[PDB]
Amino acid sequence: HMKIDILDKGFVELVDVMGNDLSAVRAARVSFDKDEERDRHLIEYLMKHGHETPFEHIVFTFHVKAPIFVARQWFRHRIASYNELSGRYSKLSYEFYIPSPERLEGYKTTIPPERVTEKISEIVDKAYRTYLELIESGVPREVARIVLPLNLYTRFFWTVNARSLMNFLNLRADSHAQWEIQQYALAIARIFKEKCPWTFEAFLKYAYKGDILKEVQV
Amino acid sequence: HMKIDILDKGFVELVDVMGNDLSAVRAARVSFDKDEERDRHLIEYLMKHGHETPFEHIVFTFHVKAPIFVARQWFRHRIASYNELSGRYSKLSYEFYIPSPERLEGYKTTIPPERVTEKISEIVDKAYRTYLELIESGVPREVARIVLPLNLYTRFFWTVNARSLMNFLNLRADSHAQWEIQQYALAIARIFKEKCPWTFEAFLKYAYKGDILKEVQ
Amino acid sequence: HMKIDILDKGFVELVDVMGNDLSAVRAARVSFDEERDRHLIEYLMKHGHETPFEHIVFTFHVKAPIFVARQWFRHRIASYNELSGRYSKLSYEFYIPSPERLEGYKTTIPPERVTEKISEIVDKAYRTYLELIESGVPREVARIVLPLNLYTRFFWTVNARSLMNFLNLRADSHAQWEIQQYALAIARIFKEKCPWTFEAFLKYAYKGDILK
Ligand SMILES: Cc1cc2c(cc1C)N(C[C@H](O)[C@H](O)[C@H](O)COP(=O)(O)OP(=O)(O)OC[C@H]1O[C@@H](n3cnc4c(N)ncnc43)[C@H](O)[C@@H]1O)c1[nH]c(=O)[nH]c(=O)c1N2
Ligand SMILES: Cc1cc2c(cc1C)N(C[C@H](O)[C@H](O)[C@H](O)COP(=O)(O)OP(=O)(O)OC[C@H]1O[C@@H](n3cnc4c(N)ncnc43)[C@H](O)[C@@H]1O)c1[nH]c(=O)[nH]c(=O)c1N2
Ligand SMILES: Cc1cc2c(cc1C)N(C[C@H](O)[C@H](O)[C@H](O)COP(=O)(O)OP(=O)(O)OC[C@H]1O[C@@H](n3cnc4c(N)ncnc43)[C@H](O)[C@@H]1O)c1[nH]c(=O)[nH]c(=O)c1N2
Ligand SMILES: Cc1cc2c(cc1C)N(C[C@H](O)[C@H](O)[C@H](O)COP(=O)(O)OP(=O)(O)OC[C@H]1O[C@@H](n3cnc4c(N)ncnc43)[C@H](O)[C@@H]1O)c1[nH]c(=O)[nH]c(=O)c1N2
Repeated sequence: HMKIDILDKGFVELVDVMGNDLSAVRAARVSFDKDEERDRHLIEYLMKHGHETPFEHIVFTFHVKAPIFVARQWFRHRIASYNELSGRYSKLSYEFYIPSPERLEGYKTTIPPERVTEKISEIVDKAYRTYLELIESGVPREVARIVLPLNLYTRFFWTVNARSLMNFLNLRADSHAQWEIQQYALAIARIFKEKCPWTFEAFLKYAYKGDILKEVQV
Repeated sequence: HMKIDILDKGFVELVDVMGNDLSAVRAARVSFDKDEERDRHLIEYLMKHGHETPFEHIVFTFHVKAPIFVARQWFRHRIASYNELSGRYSKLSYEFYIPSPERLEGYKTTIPPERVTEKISEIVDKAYRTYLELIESGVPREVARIVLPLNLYTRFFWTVNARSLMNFLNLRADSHAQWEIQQYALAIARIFKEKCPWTFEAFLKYAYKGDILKEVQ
Repeated sequence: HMKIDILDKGFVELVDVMGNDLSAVRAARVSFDEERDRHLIEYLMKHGHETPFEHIVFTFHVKAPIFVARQWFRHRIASYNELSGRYSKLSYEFYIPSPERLEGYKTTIPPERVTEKISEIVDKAYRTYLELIESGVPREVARIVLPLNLYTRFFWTVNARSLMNFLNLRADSHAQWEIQQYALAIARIFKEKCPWTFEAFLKYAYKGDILK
């Protein structure tokens, strides 16, 4: 069971996986039926020459809890399946991402980093209180929720294949992506490396365009 | 590793599956967490109201051997993964689909159905022999193969989710589709029913647009 | 309508196009807008921000043998509609390679004899098809004996990003020669309608060899 905590209340949990490195080998050769040195050489060959389609036969299902600003960027990856918690089939919860003062250390600010954390905490408390007041007064949830901030946490199931997951890592596991989604991508890369060590090693060696996966050990 | 033989030399083999009916239940509720009657009611609810996205979290991998005319129609389903045998990583084989005379029974023909079967075998034998002669003479395979007929068998891996598989069944498991692909679709439906009984039953009950799955068991 | 003849009887014809290089500029800025716009196209291409190129769409009418079409139809991020004979007239023509196609390979029989042997077997298969049709065998059954060089026609609606992926794979010497010819025609039409995008693609993103 793999569950990695992210940010202050998030997580990336592995729900299920179909296949391993050999699923890509089996799909490339088109045979059910092996040989570590030969099959690992095939994985590297496929990656080096751009034959990425065999990697689509390795599938993962994740359960991610993330703030709406992180989820909005994540959901931009169209070649995947998503099902977000809406409150139609299960209980809806209300938590927010408050950045720690360490997040701001590095930027020259006129007010202490701690004070920024305080100001953020304060406005989300006010918006949440306003939401509850509107709910208590009979305003439908769909209307009342529009005042809630972008740091509101949401939960979703993500079903994605290894090829689309590698595209996600190229873009999100990189210093140009927002720090919050970099953290989420590191957790995805960690679970991916655990289930597909050969594919992950070949990806870093031949196809990976980002920077943080070659520096940070997953 | 269920295998179903289709036609004279083809097959549909289940390579792998991720999840079951509960994977759609887990995705709809968004929880990795005991009432079969309540879970089956949710599957039926999702299917009646058109909330099909939870069914995308059930994935199948099939190994299919089919003639190129069947594969060309199959490969039109874009929301899926495919990897066909080309001869770059494994041995290439040469076999052909010869329809049995029973395939023609139902159509009033001027020549016996056995004569149609014979005419088809004759053509593949001559075309295949011509291919081998050109190969033996030093003509590259990519050129010599262009004379091979559409009934040449091919093999491929198909990775598809339950929602896209249900779209495939709506179109191919239907009397308006070619008989050959209907057989292949019946094998896919059989494997699907075995792994996802609740989803398959709900699909026939509310979402299935075809006709042969409601007649053939 | 641009039109390029490929092989003995095939073609690549431009049916329609939505947008130009500025459609990618407009989508990237989320605006309605010369040296700055071309610099943006090159920037987008060199940094991998490919999504603005999805807002340039093309529609092609392609006549190609089934062996070429089978590889083409593998590109899933596109729209296709092939002639089946349900709404319009079905035609039967075949790709016969010219002797020049075999020049370069040491063959035991002359290249003209290979061309002849190919015409012969496709004539026999086509005649067998017509005999089965005349005898009352449904087209869907009789056609299974037709060879892979039988020409088909289809409409292809694809955006510039997916078209660039197609060029990376098909406009390359490792692809079959017949496929290279069709990809050259697609690249030619693309260059004509999107000169800046095509030049930037060639400069930074293009992985193949024959377009350079
Ligand atoms: C430098 C830079 C700058 C920006 C941005 C990216 C980058 C790298 N983006 C983000 C961008 O628009 C997009 O959301 C992500 O790059 C999504 O990654 P994919 O397209 O790979 O994922 P996705 O899952 O959508 O696609 C995966 C792969 O499938 C293919 N694909 C899928 N759907 C396709 C389609 N419809 N047509 C063609 N190919 C398709 C492509 O090969 C693609 O890489 C952006 N966004 C934004 O809204 N505003 C902005 O200003 C920017 N800025
Ligand atoms: C009754 C009900 C209830 C809910 C919801 C829908 C409905 C009808 N939704 C919304 C739903 O999950 C979905 O995001 C949108 O309806 C988008 O619809 P498509 O996926 O059809 O469009 P999209 O544009 O993504 O795709 C168009 C079509 O392509 C196909 N398709 C695309 N990608 C596919 C893939 N990967 N596999 C298979 N087929 C694919 C399908 O045929 C689809 O209709 C939802 N959402 C949520 O997150 N939580 C919720 O609680 C609910 N609740
Ligand atoms: C009555 C009739 C007649 C014909 C045909 C079908 C039918 C029902 N066909 C076959 C048809 O064109 C098609 O190739 C297959 O039915 C594939 O169906 P999908 O596109 O639904 O599957 P696929 O698996 O590709 O897509 C699944 C779902 O995703 C969505 N989808 C995927 N890609 C999309 C995109 N780019 N834009 C929008 N939605 C997208 C759709 O919602 C679709 O149902 C045909 N074919 C042909 O070439 N010539 C013919 O003459 C005919 N004739
Ligand atoms: C060296 C080499 C060798 C081979 C092959 C290719 C190469 C480069 N192929 C061809 C290959 O399988 C494939 O059909 C083409 O490369 C099509 O490219 P795309 O998937 O990019 O196009 P497509 O148009 O399908 O998709 C465009 C882009 O969208 C994304 N994409 C689309 N659908 C996706 C999905 N479901 N999951 C993830 N990403 C998706 C990808 O980013 C992709 O580049 C092959 N073929 C074969 O059948 N057998 C073989 O042996 C070989 N051999």
